[PDB]
Amino acid sequence: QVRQSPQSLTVWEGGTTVLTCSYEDSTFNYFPWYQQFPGEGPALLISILSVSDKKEDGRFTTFFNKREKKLSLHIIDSQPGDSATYFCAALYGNEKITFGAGTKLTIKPNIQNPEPAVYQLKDPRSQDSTLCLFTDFDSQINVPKTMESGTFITDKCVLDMKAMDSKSNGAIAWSNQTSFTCQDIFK
Amino acid sequence: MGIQKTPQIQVYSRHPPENGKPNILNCYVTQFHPPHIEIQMLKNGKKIPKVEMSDMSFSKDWSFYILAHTEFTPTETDTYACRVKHDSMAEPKTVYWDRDM
Amino acid sequence: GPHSMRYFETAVSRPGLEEPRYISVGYVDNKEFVRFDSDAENPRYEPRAPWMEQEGPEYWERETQKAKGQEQWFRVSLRNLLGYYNQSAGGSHTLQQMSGCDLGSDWRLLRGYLQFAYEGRDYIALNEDLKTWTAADMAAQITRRKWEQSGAAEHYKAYLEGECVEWLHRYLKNGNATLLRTDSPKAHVTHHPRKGEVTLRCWALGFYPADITLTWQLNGEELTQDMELVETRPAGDGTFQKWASVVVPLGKEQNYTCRVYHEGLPEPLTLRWEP
Amino acid sequence: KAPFNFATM
Amino acid sequence: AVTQSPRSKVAVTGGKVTLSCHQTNNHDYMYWYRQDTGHGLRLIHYSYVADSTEKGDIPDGYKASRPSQENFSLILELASLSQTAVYFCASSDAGGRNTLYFGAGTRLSVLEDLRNVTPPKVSLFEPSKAEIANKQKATLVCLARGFFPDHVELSWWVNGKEVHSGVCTDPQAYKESNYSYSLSSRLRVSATFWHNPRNHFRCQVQFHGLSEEDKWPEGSPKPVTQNISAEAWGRAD
Repeated sequence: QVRQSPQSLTVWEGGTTVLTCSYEDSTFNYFPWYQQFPGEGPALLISILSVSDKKEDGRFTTFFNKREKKLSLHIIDSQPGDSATYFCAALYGNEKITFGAGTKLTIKPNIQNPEPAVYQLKDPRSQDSTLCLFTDFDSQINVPKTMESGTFITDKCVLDMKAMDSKSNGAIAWSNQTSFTCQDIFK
Repeated sequence: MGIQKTPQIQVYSRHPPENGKPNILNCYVTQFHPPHIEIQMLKNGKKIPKVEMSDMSFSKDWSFYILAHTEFTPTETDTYACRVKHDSMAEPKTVYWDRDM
Repeated sequence: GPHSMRYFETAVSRPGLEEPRYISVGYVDNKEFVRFDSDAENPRYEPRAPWMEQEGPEYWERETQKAKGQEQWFRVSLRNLLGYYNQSAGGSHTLQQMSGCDLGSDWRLLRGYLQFAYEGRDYIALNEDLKTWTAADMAAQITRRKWEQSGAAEHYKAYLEGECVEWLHRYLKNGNATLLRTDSPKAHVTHHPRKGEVTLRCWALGFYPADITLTWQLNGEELTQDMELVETRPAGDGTFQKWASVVVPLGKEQNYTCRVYHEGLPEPLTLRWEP
Repeated sequence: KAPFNFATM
Repeated sequence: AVTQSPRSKVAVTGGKVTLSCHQTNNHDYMYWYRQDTGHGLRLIHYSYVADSTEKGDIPDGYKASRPSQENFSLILELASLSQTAVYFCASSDAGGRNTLYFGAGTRLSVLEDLRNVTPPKVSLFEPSKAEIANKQKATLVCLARGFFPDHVELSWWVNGKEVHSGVCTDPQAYKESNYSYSLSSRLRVSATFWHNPRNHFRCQVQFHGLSEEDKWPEGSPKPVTQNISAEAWGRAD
């Protein structure tokens, strides 16, 4: 009854996020969106009645389209702290809420000045334990996946040292091999 | 809050009354609050068993109204009445059927 | 002329184990057209005028579900009021609501209504702006603040300007022929000695709808003194009855005339005592 | 169609 | 407020589970929803008034109890593998369109054999000298390995205070084998911050495992819910 796609979406930091939903029951007349951060419960974000076209609250706008039975949520100047699962929802009258399946949104920076590098790091509390850090690489490059038993490569993870302007893509690799150089594994 | 209203009661027949001809006796009770009310129809002071109650409704002044009715056959000998108990009144009110009203 | 829709709802708490009694009645142009009663064997909204038979089962199921939600809303609201007024546990208390719209013949909303009473006294009401509230007493100020905070008026406004209007229009189209139906009053005057004075009583019987006016006059002037009117009353068969009386001098009875005004008549009736 | 109340009293 | 207990539960198949919810909203309506891999909010059971309950959309395998206005519990008499999910309680006022106020969620994993429940080894890898000299930055990497099931929360603490700036934690645990997950995170600081020996760095992994509800025999450590940390001081080296 409430159809929400895609399952997950990435959009660039500063861009406008567009999330859409459709519904079957043309009598639905109240449409609340809920936002759910990782590790937390959903909470009401913004809502709109079918008498209105839009509702605006800060950077968030919901638009309602009765003819096409469509709702959307626009987020201007999308920023990392908007990373969350967004649920559209719908109900008629005082009937119980119906929620969509939710879209997981990730806001990432497209890094300006990449300087990729690969480093080996040691665990000092170990005899011989090391891992590989691939850091400061371009936001469009695919992180390679393991072509090998007993070696593991993580997905791109973006951090932001908010001290000043120091956003950086990173990935980690480690293994149970006793002969894995870090220059091999990331090329 | 709270504002009580005393029931206004009319007892009358559906059709013009004729001794020996079957008819319907009505007890129309209006303008009361609260809605809790007890209504009996009486023949010679004795409760009539088969009395039907309409659905209750309320007016734009919030006051309630309802109709009680029973089949009856008027006669020269028998008295008919409607008796009502409601918290607005210290005692029940009995209204006798007057065939001219 | 205008048209109207109203829903009149009552919840009455009961001191024992039972939940409150909840009743909702819908009216179009003052004619009852739907009813829900929580005490019914099968509590559901039911049609009360033949033209509501145009609605499918979805209508009745979803309206019934709406009533079940209202029932809970009234239950909680009654309990909250009990606290606000510091009332004891084992009494019975009444909360009522009137809601609806008045619509012109151009289908424009003329006025929306959303108001409540508790124990027979006005409690809170939505103002004509459909934006602000008038609260009658201390308890109602609590309610008012809660509803201001939650934005309840915006939601009521949407119902009154959207759904109320649109559904009224649908009901009037489906119900047109039935809504225009009339039964004309049958009228007569009776004579009742009272001291050289007599009561003349002008009867109007078997009429529909209930709206009617009876007047007495003498020598072309409408009377007000010595006059008695009964409230218009149901005959029980769908028609109504009324009478109006005047006290007059013995020997002058024939000088008095009764006029009966009713929409069913091609013109008003004029009658006299005719022994 | 009937009204439906929002916040309780 | 709406608060759920426990935060996480690990149960055996065929075991009994009760999830608890307590609200201070004085709300008449309470609800239990199911969420699966972060999607959906499917209503299991709800309640319109203290001391009664109503079936929701997906009641099968669950029962509910509403013993008071403030409390609503979800009961699984014979936990199945299919009931592994995250559960959210909510409250609302009676009437129409009243906002749902949710708790923070309970993650449930149902396992065939609780002997597989294992806390992580937590290892802190110190920054590369090459990164420090070439970029004047220092990335610390925390690796949690060998844990099951994947009820972990990783946090970084610098000088006794939780930090979010300069951190990226894997959003999902990496499954290494059937009963072994791994998770990584990194914290990046300036080279001068890393080179100050007054600075203290700690990676904390909150593992949710067994609880006091579980009996455990004499033989081995009980794999209970616990914090496990690895730490490093800055160094002028």
